[PDB]
Amino acid sequence: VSSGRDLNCVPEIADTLGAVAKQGFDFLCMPVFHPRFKREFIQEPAKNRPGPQTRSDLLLSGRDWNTLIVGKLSPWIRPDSKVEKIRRNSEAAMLQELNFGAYLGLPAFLLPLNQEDNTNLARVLTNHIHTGHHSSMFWMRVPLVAPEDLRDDIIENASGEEKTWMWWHNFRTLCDYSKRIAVALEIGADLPSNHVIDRWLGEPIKAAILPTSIFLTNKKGFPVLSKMHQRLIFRLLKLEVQFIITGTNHHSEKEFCSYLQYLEYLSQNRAYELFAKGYEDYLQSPLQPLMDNLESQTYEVFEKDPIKYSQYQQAIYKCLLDRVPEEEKDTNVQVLMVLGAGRGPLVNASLRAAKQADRRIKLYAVEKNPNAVVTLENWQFEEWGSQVTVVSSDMREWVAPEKADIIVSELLGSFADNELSPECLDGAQHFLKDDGVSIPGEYTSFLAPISSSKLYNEVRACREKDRDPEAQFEMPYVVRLHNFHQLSAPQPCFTFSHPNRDDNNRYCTLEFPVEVNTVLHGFAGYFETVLYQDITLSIRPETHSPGMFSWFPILFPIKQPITVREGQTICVRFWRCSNSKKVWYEWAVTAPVCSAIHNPTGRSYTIGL
Amino acid sequence: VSSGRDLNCVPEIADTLGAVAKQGFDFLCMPVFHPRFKREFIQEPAKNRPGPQTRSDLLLSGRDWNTLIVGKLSPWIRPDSKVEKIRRNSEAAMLQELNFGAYLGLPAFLLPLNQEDNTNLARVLTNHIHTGHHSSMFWMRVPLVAPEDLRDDIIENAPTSGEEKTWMWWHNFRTLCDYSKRIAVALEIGADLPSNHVIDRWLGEPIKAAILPTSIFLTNKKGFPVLSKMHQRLIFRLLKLEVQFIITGTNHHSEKEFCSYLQYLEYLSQNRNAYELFAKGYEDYLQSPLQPLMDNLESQTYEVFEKDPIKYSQYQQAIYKCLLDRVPEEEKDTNVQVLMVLGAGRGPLVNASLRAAKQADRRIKLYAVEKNPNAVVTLENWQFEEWGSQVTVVSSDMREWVAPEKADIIVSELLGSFADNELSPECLDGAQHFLKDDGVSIPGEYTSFLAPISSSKLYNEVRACREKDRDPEAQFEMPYVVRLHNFHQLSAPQPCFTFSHPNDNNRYCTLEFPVEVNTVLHGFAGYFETVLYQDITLSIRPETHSPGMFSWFPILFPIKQPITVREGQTICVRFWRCSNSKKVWYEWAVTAPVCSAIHNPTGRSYTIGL
Amino acid sequence: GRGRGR
Amino acid sequence: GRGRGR
Amino acid sequence: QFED
Amino acid sequence: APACMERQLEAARYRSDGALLLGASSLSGRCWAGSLWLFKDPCAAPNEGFCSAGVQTEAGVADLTWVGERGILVASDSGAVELWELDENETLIVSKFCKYEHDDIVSTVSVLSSGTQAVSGSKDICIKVWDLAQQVVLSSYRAHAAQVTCVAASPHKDSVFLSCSEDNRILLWDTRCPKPASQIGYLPTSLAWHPQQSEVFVFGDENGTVSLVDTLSSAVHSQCVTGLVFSPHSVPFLASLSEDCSLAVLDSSLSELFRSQAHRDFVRDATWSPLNHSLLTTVGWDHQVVHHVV
Ligand SMILES: Nc1ncnc2c1ncn2[C@@H]1O[C@H](CO)[C@@H](O)[C@H]1O
Ligand SMILES: Nc1ncnc2c1ncn2[C@@H]1O[C@H](CO)[C@@H](O)[C@H]1O
Repeated sequence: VSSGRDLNCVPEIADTLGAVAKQGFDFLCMPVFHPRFKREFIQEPAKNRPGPQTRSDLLLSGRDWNTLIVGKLSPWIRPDSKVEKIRRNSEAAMLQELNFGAYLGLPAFLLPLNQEDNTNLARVLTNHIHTGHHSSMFWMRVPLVAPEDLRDDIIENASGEEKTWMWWHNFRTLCDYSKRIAVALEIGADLPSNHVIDRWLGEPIKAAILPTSIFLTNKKGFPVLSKMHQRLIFRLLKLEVQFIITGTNHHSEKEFCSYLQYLEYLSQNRAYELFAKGYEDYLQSPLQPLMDNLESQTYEVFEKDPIKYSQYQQAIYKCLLDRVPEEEKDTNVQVLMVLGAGRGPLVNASLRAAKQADRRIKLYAVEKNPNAVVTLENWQFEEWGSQVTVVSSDMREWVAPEKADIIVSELLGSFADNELSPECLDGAQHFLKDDGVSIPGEYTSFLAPISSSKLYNEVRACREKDRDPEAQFEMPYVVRLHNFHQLSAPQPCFTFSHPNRDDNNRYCTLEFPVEVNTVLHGFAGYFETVLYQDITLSIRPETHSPGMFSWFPILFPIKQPITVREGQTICVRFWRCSNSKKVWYEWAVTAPVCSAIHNPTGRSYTIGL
Repeated sequence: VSSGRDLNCVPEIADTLGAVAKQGFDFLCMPVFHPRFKREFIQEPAKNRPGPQTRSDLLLSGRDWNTLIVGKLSPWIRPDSKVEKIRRNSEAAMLQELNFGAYLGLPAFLLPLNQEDNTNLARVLTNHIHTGHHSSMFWMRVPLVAPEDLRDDIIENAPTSGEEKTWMWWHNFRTLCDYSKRIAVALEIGADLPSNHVIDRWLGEPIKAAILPTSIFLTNKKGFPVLSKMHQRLIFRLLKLEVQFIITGTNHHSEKEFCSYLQYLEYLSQNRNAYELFAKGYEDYLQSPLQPLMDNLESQTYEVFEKDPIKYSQYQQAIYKCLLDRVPEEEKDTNVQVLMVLGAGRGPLVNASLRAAKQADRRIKLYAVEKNPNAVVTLENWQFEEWGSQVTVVSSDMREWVAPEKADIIVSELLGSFADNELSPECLDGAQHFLKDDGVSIPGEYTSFLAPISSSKLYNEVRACREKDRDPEAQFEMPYVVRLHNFHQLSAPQPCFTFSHPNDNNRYCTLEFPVEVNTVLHGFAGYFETVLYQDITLSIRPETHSPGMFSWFPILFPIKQPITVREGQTICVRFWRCSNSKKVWYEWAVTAPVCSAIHNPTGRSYTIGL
Repeated sequence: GRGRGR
Repeated sequence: GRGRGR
Repeated sequence: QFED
Repeated sequence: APACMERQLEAARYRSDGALLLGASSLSGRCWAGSLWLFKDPCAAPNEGFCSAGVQTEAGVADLTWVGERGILVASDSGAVELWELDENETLIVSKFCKYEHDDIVSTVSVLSSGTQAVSGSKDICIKVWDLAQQVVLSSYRAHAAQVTCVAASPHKDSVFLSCSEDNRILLWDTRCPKPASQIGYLPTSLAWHPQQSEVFVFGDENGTVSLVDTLSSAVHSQCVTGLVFSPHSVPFLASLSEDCSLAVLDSSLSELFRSQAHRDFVRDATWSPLNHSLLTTVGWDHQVVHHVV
């Protein structure tokens, strides 16, 4: 855990950094100007106030300023005041403080969102961002609960929980979803419901702000947190936010190291996650193994998965037990064709499956990649021998010497058919015996609507020259989605079964009942596949095969985000389209508000046949 | 030094890689297919040859392939053969070998440029680069001296552009391939070296490796590999570029092991200033020229200014000399010299003025004008804590400030890499009305210098500076502050623009550069010299460079299309310093030997904001 | 690249 | 940034 | 110390 | 004798006994080594079990030749010129020297007419004349511009030999001269001296044309003429090998008498039987030793 101390009083700054680093904090949120030093910018004599306006640069080194200090905007700066003089002084002072922080090169700046209307603050911030070159992040300091909702019931004659999120949403929408504007969330004593926290966790939260007043004390007098607070801390610790501790020491008998020590205690109290580490919210282009040739280092991460090939070997083992009785155990030889044999792993899985099933197989390893044919043929010379026949041909062009009993393939993508498993297996179906088996015999794709401001900003950041400016929103992305909110349960899109003894063009309509209020940002695509009868591989988040990491989910973005209310069903439509030369997907949201069909004619993304 | 071993015989890849890394090499240049295993691709029966074509990719780890192996094209592959069958087979086999190297994830691939016509080689490589995704670099293996010029004179009836031949081969190859980032040079150094200007053209090229046969090594009195002094001088020049040295051939000094050829190169690497230490990490790295007038600099930008002690030593010496000149020793204790430091920064030039007046034992009343409101904070904390009433800190622009009195000396620090690209003339023009009629400006004068350069790497860096949402060729119409390192300078610098203070700042200069080599012009490098006071000067011109003074890198003005120049052909360039009330910019155009367009018309790609 | 992505 | 460059 |  | 030998048979030479010498190399797979084999029963080739002698080399066998009766002079891929010698029993092939003097693959090797000096051409462009008795190099000649394809020693004059190269040069060499090479005015790929005529040699180029030169032409093949071997008859036939996987036997006017397509890969070496002058043994990269009747 990495954490900081928010101080509003820094009498001398080097002493304060010393006293803050001794007690374990990693940065310090401090005001660059004096919080009570109101400046005047328009009227004399106070406009011409002499002397320095703030502290010198030279009190800390450049590395100290760039790494250790998070600036704060002064509390009197009120750019959305109803008084025009206060409003203009606050615009000028906000610009002065932001420019001084840019000059100091602070890594972050902390600005407050403590009311509904922050339009002028948004304009001054978005004009600072587009002026000059600077690299500060802007952590907008927004609470979980509005300050007028957690006040005591003391006054005798005087959107409830979705309120401050709408403050933040309006702010980040006025600033046009800037990459440099994020959230510093204040966690008070009164936590909101669970679905409010999910929207909050789908946002750009770089910091969490924990007052020392929300800490409750134990029998020994230390600061601890309630179980609901601890659960919120664990969810935030999954996002790797930093924790800012504000307020005074409410447990005076101890010292201020105790709050931080409790946070580290919860930090230590907190294979797919290890593999996916470093790839979270990192967009990738989906593989196209039919139109491109894969590097050996691409095949290595395939063969790094033991669960998928163990499941394939189990499916082949059960199929070989079914197709050959114990009486015909030796005089019956089953023809297997591994289609797209890769560098070996399905051929080895088939050999092991026939070895543990105690059945005889004649195996063909078909592979179009000549560079993988090199390693397949070295395997064949060195290990496999005459049992395996290595074919350097496309399965759709190959002329088989004899028909097959089982054809086994691994041509499934993250959305189960974006790597042309239907077309390839339909081409390879003619050398299958009339009672032959295809492994996998079944696969379905699943879609769920998601919200993620970070994923949307990465998709925008994928905008490239020499290209349509919104082609990036018409491409699926293989992404280990991490900082997102899923709006509804997944629901099956497309189903393909092999062999097909009957058109791979598909049209699906999916209605997702959204029981909460959200802002739809895209769709996540998963898949399930039945290899043989009860052997399945799934990346669906409720049926996910444990320990399997060969497939990250697919993201289908949408060009503009769609604001969704509670009780509003999201109706989306997906097409699997094709021609003689290429296959693509088209999608469109039709309810609650329509969007354009994304990727028409495959103009931004096709899969090459 | 990083060094590799070129082997054309690898009987076992793990054993050979172990033995190569045992004796100190960092990579191994090896054939991925057997060099003699000629494959057929069109005609039966040899088209349908069975078995693996090459050895497996499972013999080394993936990181071993990605870091330790440089692949070689097979010697029989001649994609430019005059026989069509050989040409087609060699195109197909070139593609197969390149694709297998991409499949292996090799970091580099060696291809040979051993003949004049390599157009089909260039086409197959250009088509490989634009197909699929792969990251391998392509090291065109080109000799320093053509193979037909190295042969012995032992043919009785065939007795033996001579030196500029293989560079012409490389130039044609990389011009066909459109100056790819992924295509570089592996230079073969032979027994007989060419002239010194041939070696300069090569040194301005993307050389990523140098190939040293063991046959160019001489022998000691103790019997060890060594190289001649002309070879050692070539090695020392190539060590500046941080190339990798590839040892080819067999052990021609059989008494001692093959480690000795490597040990001599390690010896020479361990036997080759502060500017070079400051400039590391910044060579051939384009960055934008600073514009302090219309951009407020950060504090870390000012920190690297204050990190140069030679510039401020010179400013303090100039103020010292001026203070002695303007105040006689008899009038020492009663004459107050009103100094004005214009653009005072965060302090260092005011500190130089104060130290100068202390060592001159003279009385000064200093004004520190600065428009940056965030550096005024630093200046005013300086004044409160140290300077006191001697220094008056003004938060104004020198051009609009109303002074309470006139100055004896105005001191400014507004010089860029090209001496006027930061509007020092325009700023000091508006700061003359509060200068006394006998008043002095420091710097007194400054001149900019230009020299024609050649650099393929700089040209590719400028192309890589293309941005979306702008003119697709505007990157060639901006100057770049660059520690230009991998370049060839075609002629001596000549003075471009001169400004003198106190004084139209629009200028027009025509410069004719005599050329004694046969190069391709890529841009003009601009320097400056400034006279602060009488004999106190600051210069970044590479002949009169102030020692250890790293405040300024050279400026670079590119041209959109490279201009091929031959010997005895002067390059005539014309520079304009243009301006209006709002902006100032530069325009340039080469007019000889081949005209180019005027670069940056109306400041459409680059202006300096007033 | 991991998870069937480049 | 160094040498009067950003 | 860390006990709830 | 190793258990199995490599698929690519590179050379095959008959000695005066009629025994066959096979030189093979592995050009694919994990190990690119080579091997020597002596088959005193030449019809049992290429079966490794029924071999008189056999040895494994460190690298491939680019070429070989007989140095008299007991000596095999190998050109290696490692730059090495090797001299192996058969033991007195003829059951072992033992190494006499292995000298690394070429910087690249020794493309070709030949033995000068005295039988005590050899000549080797490499992909390194120099041509080295070797004293086999002293196991040194007498001379090194960087005279071509590209890699040397074939060197062919004269059967009559010891100092004289021929060398073609990829720079489109056929040079006639007299080692006694102060300037030895002489330009004998498509790339020449194979050379052969006429066994009876002193100043007549034949050479085949890379387009398939075999041409006779006095120190005649025929489009014998469709691809690179790899080898050219003369029959031991008083008036000799010429055995032409090529990369289009065919053998052609020609008469004294370069007109075709025999043609064989028994090989399914490149045909590398041909040798005429000394015992049976009508028998022509050719080996190829398809691991096939074919004995033809002309
Ligand atoms: N039509 C095809 N024929 C043969 N192999 C294929 C085909 N399509 C994909 N593959 C291979 O299938 C494997 C898994 O996608 C990869 O090795 C890929 O090259
Ligand atoms: N017109 C100007 N008036 C005052 N200071 C200036 C002016 N132009 C540039 N400067 C300052 O000069 C310095 C240039 O190194 C910077 O401190 C910059 O802020």
